[PDB]
Amino acid sequence: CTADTLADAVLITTAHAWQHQGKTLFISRKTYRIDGSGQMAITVDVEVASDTPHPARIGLNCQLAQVAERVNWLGLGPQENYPDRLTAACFDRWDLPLSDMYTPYVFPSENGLRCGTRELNYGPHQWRGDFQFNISRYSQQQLMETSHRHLLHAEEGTWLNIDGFHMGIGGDDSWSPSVSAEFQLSAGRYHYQLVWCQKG
Amino acid sequence: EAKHQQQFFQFRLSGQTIEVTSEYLFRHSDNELLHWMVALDGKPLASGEVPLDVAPQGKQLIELPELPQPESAGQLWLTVRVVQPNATAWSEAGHISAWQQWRLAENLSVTLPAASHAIPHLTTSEMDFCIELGNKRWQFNRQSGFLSQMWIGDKKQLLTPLRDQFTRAPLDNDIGVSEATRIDPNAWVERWKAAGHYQAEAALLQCTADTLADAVLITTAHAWQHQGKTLFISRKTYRIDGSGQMAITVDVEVASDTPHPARIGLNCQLAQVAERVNWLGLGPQENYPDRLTAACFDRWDLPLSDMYTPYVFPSENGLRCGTRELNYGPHQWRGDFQFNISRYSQQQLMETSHRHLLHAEEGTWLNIDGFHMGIGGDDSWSPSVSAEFQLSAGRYHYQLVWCQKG
Repeated sequence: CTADTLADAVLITTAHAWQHQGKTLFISRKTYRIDGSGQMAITVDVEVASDTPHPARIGLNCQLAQVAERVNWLGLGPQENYPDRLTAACFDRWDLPLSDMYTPYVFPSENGLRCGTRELNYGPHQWRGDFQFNISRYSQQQLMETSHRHLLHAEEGTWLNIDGFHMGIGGDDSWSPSVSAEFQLSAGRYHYQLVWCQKG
Repeated sequence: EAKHQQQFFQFRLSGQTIEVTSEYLFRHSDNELLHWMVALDGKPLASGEVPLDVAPQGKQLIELPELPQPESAGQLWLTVRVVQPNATAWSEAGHISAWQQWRLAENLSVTLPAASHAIPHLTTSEMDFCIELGNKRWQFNRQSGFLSQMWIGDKKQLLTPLRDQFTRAPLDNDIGVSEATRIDPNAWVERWKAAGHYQAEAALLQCTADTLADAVLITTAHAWQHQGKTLFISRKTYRIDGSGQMAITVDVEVASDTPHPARIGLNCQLAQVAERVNWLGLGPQENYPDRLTAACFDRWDLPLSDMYTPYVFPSENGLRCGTRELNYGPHQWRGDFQFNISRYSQQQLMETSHRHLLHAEEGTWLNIDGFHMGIGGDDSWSPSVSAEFQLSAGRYHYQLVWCQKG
């Protein structure tokens, strides 16, 4: 963890390792550049061990404190779309209510992702780059541990998942793996960038 | 490549078991021996040899001995090969007929570089940025934004500045049947020439130089423009720390409407000529993204002349993909890149009609590409590079660490 002051910015650099039973599965190296306009650029470089199963996603996750009525984004489609199911989505500026960003599947799971997204506006926050995202009132943990969708309860704020990379969902059948190799996250190393700014 | 693709033994890996399927229709494998080897970053750890007894179109299971599990960082590779111990009417004893390689297990390096006591010193004139660390010096041209010179002691290491490269000397598949008198505009070289890739000019946009707690950071931004259109933007960071290492991060955006570039990499002319090229990477022979299945990952040491392929009509040649480490003279480059190294520049290869007219230049031309286009080969009169081997992503990132003996 390093913190430096440049000519016109502040640079934070961090390195993280994810370990399980002595094995390092992921390494994440991140830089944070905050300049004089208030923008915070985040560069993320992730290495994935070749022998671990390919991760479902590589992204960032946070719980925003404020709840907003609308989600605006320059990106793909009005409807939920995924890397292997996105041909029907169109690139445009979409403005939806927050409830429209959650898909009420009977058995809760990962849902509401929008791919090919260049800009995301929620409340006073703007994220720019080239990313996928989902935004909701339910965390991935709650979706995992809830058997039926009527048992879900909204949490205090907004959970935002901004992924640089996301796995395909499959669909050829539901009793064997069906995500094609071109939609698995097998590259071993991954890079993305996202700029976070506020109203100003 | 053909020899590997037409081999008569197919191999499957499952845990510690190798399934060997014979593609022979009539003969038993009576002159066949399976050698295997496990290596960590090119360092062998375990090997063995198993006789093959496979019926025509049959299968043989080979259970491997308990394979080594190192704690040291690196990636484990298992290589198997089929050797003919006895000579035949057409082959000598020891002939290798089939082979296959698998990635076994990788250990990610989580050990940190020990903090250094020295700090590189930065000096700023209007003409250049100079960084000094012991006997080593790096000089960046402020007018152009590129790393212009490197010094070890008092010896200059570069003859041409390290600059971005997006083009290659066109191949026979790039040219197609396009002729000077009869131009075929669907050919790749014609599309690159019409888009101005070969004539695009780099223009510096931003250049910053800062001193951190334990390093010096150089950041530059370049735009390549042709007839008013920006084709490529390259943003680069240079981090020189107290150990003498120079990490270079490159981020490139490519306009979606320009034809996909032949490569995204760096290019420089090294001042010194060395006898040997050493590299931890794919294959001893020249290999490309769409022709690399026959290359194996290992530590390879070749003479420099072995890194150039004498094609009759000169073109881009000698590329080695999947390369983690490259050593040439006192220089080491680490990362995940492709490279070619020779005494001929891409410009000379483009402008020379026959290979006997080529002349060696003063130093060594090194092309380190983060990304490289496929070469095609289905035919030579129409584009044949598949879409998965074109550089169409629009944005590209790579990193390379350049260090010297120390």
